[PDB]
Parts: sequence; C-alpha cells; structure tokens
Amino acid sequence: NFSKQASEILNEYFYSHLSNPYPSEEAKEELARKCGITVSQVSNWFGNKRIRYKKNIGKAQEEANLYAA
Amino acid sequence: GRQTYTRYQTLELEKEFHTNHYLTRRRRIEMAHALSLTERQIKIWFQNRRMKLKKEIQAIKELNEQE
DNA sequence: GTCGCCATAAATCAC
DNA sequence: ACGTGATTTATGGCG
Repeated sequence: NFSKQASEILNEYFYSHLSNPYPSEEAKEELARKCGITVSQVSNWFGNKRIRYKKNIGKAQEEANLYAA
Repeated sequence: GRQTYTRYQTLELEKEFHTNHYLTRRRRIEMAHALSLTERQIKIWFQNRRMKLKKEIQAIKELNEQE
C-alpha cells in the first residue's frame, strides 16, 4: 500500500483527466517523482484504476467530488 | 476469457526461455504439440516473457543507481 | 505476408 | 470476504 499523499496525487490527476486518463511517458515520469514511486507502479495504478473505477459509479462520483482540485 | 497455464506448462516454457529467448518456427511447433498450447499462445508467451526480462533488469538497474 | 515490440485490457494472484 | 498492488494471458498497431 502507497502513502496517503501518493494516492492523493494519483487520484487528483486521474479525476482531472477523465476524458483521456492515459498519462504520457513524461507525465508518468513526473507523477513517479512527485509520489516517490516507480513509473511501472504509476503504470499499474492507472491500468487498475481505469478498469475498476467504472465498476461502482456511485463510488467514482464520490471520489470525483473528494479529489476535485 | 484468459486461461491460466498449468504449473507444468509454465516450468517447461521457462526452461526453454533460459536456453533461448527467441524461438524458431520449428521449436515453436515442437512445444505447441508437447504442451497442448497453440503456436499463437507459445508466440505470445515468449513475447510477454521478453517484456518481463526487460522490466526485471530495469528494476535492478534502478536499485544499482540508488546506491 | 510474418514476427517482434509496445502499450493496454482483462482476469487472477497474494496478502 | 474483499480491496489493493502486482502479475499473468491476450489484443491491435505498426515497423
């Protein structure tokens, strides 16, 4: 499990890029340095997030409200 | 949907990968018949395994620079 | 026409 | 049991 601040950064990025939740290699490199994690860890998070977030719409909507920045 | 490979199939593929990272058309035919996997499955398995190797070496390279 | 690399989806593992 | 991060099968684009 990642730090509360690393998960915070990742969700803020995801919910503000919902129309195209595919960060470029440079955006993944910048996210990793910010979170203190690896590019492959950022890659796995986005992959898991894109498929899972849409399984519970009500929960996705609550996170969009919460992670709104 | 995706079929998970048996402990025996994985082991045998892993043993051939160590000997050879790339397969010939002939060797791919041999393993397809022996393991009961299509030539397509054997092809994709080796491709994914090569990607796994590139990943693992990078992880170790990251740690070797961190020191 | 074939095969390898790449990023990604989807299922499943491991704790 | 189920959530999370990681890993294992499988696809399509393109050189």
